[PDB]
Amino acid sequence: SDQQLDCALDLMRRLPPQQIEKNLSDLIDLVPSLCEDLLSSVDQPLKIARDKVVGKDYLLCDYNRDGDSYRSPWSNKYDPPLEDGAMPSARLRKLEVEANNAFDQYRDLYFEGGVSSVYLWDLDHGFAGVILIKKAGDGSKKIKGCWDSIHVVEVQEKSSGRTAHYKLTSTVMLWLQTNKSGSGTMNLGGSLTRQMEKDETVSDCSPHIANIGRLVEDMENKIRSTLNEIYFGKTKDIVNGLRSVQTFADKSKQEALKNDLVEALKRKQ
Amino acid sequence: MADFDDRVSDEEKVRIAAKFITHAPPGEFNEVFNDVRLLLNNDNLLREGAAHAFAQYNMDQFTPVKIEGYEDQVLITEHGDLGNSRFLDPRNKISFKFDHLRKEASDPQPEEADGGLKSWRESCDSALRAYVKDHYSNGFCTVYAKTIDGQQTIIACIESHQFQPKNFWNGRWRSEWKFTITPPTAQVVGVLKIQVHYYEDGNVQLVSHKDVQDSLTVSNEAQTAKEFIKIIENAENEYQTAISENYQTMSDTTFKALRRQLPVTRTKIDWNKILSYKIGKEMQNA
Amino acid sequence: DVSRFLRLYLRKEGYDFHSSSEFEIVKAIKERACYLSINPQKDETLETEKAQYYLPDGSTIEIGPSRFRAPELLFRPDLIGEESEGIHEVLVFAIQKSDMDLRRTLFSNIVLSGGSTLFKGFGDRLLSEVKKLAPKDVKIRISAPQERLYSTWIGGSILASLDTFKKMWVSKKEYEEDGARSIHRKTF
Repeated sequence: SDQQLDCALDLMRRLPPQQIEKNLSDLIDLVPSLCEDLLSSVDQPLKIARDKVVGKDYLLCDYNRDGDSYRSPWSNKYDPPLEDGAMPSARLRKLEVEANNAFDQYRDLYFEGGVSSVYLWDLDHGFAGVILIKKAGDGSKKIKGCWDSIHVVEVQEKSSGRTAHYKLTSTVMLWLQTNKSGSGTMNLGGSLTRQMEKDETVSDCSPHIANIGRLVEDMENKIRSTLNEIYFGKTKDIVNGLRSVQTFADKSKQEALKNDLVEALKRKQ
Repeated sequence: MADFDDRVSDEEKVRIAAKFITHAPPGEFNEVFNDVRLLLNNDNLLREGAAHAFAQYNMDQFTPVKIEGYEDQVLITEHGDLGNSRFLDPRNKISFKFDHLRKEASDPQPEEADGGLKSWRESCDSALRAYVKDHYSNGFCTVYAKTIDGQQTIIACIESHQFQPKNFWNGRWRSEWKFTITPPTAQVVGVLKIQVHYYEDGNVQLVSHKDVQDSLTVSNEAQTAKEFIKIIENAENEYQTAISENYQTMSDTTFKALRRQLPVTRTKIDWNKILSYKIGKEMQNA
Repeated sequence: DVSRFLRLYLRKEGYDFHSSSEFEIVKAIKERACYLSINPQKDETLETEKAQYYLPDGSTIEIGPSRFRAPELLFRPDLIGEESEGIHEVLVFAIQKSDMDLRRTLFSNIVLSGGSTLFKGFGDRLLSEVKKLAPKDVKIRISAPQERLYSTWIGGSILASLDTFKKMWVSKKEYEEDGARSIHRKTF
C-alpha cells in the first residue's frame, strides 16, 4: 500500500514530535506490511544503552545492529553476543575509537556532557559511518529540553592526489519548554535536515577525522543559526499577527501619514 | 510470511483515527482526515465512529460559522451545544443545525436561553466587540449567559486565526473567559492558548497556554462589563508580552544551554590540536 | 573592531601603537593599504610581499600579510572571538525571512552602504559568498553607489525638503504636553 505509506509519513510530519514513538506504533499496527519502510523513513528519538564491558553509555544506530544485537563502539562487541565477526578490519577499530575520542572532547566543550557514538563501516571506494550526538536538559533545573543529531558521512577516497569527496547528511530534532510564570508553559519543537558536499585534502597533517570534524560542526552551526533566526523568528511573527497590543485605529493614523509620504514621493518624480 | 492475521479491530481503528483527527493542527484538519481515511480503508466505520471527533475539534477551535441572513459569524463551542447537532446563536436569538464535516449551518429557529441575564450579556457582548475589533484584525466573539450551580455567569469566547497553506504556515489564537457574578464579587477564569505551525523546508511547532485567575467587585451591568474587558486586555497583553520575552530569553539561555555557539574559551575547535592535545592535557591536568 | 584587530596583529608582527593618537595612524594604514582577498586560505598559506608604509614622523613599517588578514573579521567574527553571523550570512538571512513573493526582488535589488564596504575587492568576495549561501538559480545583483558614505544624509535632506515632513515631526509644545509619548507616537 504505497498510498497509505505517503499518508502515514505526511500525518507524522503534522503530529506532535514528542508522541512520534506512540503515533508510529499505531500506524505500523494499522499497516504492518510497510513496517520496515515506516521505521526506516520516519526519524525516531535516539535510544541509549549501557556497555558493561567498558562501562560507557553508547547511542544505538541502524548500522551497528546485526540482526537483533547492537554493537557497542568502545568494546567492539554485539549485545546480545554473536559469533558472526562482521568487523570489516582491525584498522577500522583503531580509526573508530580515535574518532570517538576526537568527538568526545568536542561534545564536552560545546554541549558539556551527554553522549556521542561514532560507527565506521568500510566500503570498496572509501569508508562510511554515522555520528550520533544526544544532550538532555537537567531535570532539577526549571528549563527542560532534548537535543538529537544524526551526522551520516560517506568518504570516497581518490587513488592519487589525496583529495577524498566528503558527503555529509545531518538530521537535528530539538525539544524546548519554558516554565516562566509570565508566559505559563511554552513548548517550541522543531526538526531540520540538510546535506553538504566538499573535497578536502587528506594527509598526516590533515587526517580524515580533522576533515570530517570541521564539516560536522560547520553544519551544526548553520542549522543552529537558521533555526533560531529564520524558523523561530517566523513563529514569533505569526503570534504577533494573530493578536496586537496596539489598537488598529492608532496604527491606521501612522499608516495614513506613511501612505501620504509614499504618494508625495511618487508625486515628486 | 508476515503474520497478517492480527489485524486491528474496528473499535481500535476508531480509537486511533479519532485521536489523529482530534489533534489535527489548525488549518490541516481535512488533510489529517483524508490520510486517516486511507489508513483505515473503511468509510462506514470512520464516518459513524469518529463523528464525536469532528464535533470535538470544531468546538475546541471555536470554529466560526456563517448563518444565512445575518452580517457576522457565530462561534461553534461547547457552551452553545443544544443537542441534536444544534448550537445557540445568542446574538441573533436563534438555534441552528451545524454540519461538523461540511462546517455548514442550516434550519435556523427562534431560541431564547438568556432569561434574566439578557441585560448582563448585551453589555458584555457590546464592550467585547469593541475590544476584539481594536486588537484582532479578523477576530470573532460569542457571549453566552448561563446559570451554573445557581450562580450568574457570562461566558465570552474569542477566536482569531491566520491560515496561509500557500506560505507553509498556519496559526490560531483562542481565548475563553468565564465571569461568574456572585454579588458583591465575581470570579474571573481565563485560558489563553496559541498554536503556530511553520513547515517550509522543515517543521517547527509552537504550543503555549496560560491560565489566568482574577476577581471583580460587582456593580451595574455597564460598569461590570467595562471592568471585565480591561481585565482581559491586561491579561492577554502580559501573555503576548511574555511570549515575546521568551523568544529573546531562549536564544540567550535554553537554546544556547543545549548547544553553545562556541566553547567557554570563545574559540573554534582545532581538530589537529585536539588529536595531539588530548594526550598532553590528560597527563598535564592530572 | 577591524582597526582594533589590525593593531593586535601589527603588535605580533613587532610594531607597537599603544597611544590613542597612534591608533588613528593604524586606522589611516587600514584606509590607505587594505584589500579583501577573494580566496582567504590561498593568500593565508602563500608567503606575502612585505608592503612598506611610511608613518607621519618618517619611519617605515612592513605591513605585509596584515593587509588582507585584518579585514577577514567581517566574514569570520570568531577571529576576534564574537558569537555572531558573518556579514554575508546577515544579508542572505535578512532576505530569506521576508515573504516568498519579495525574496526574488530583494536578491535582485541589493544596495551596499556604510564606510566598512570601501575595502578593495569587497564586492567580489561578498557577491561570491551570497551566491553560495543563497538558493540555487537566484539572480544576485549587488549595486554600490559611488557616494556610499553620504547616502544616509542625502536621504535626510530629501525627506526634510518635503511638505509632508511638517506633519511628521513633533513640535516643542507637543513634547511638553505628552512627553516621551509624542516622539514614540510620531516616530516611524
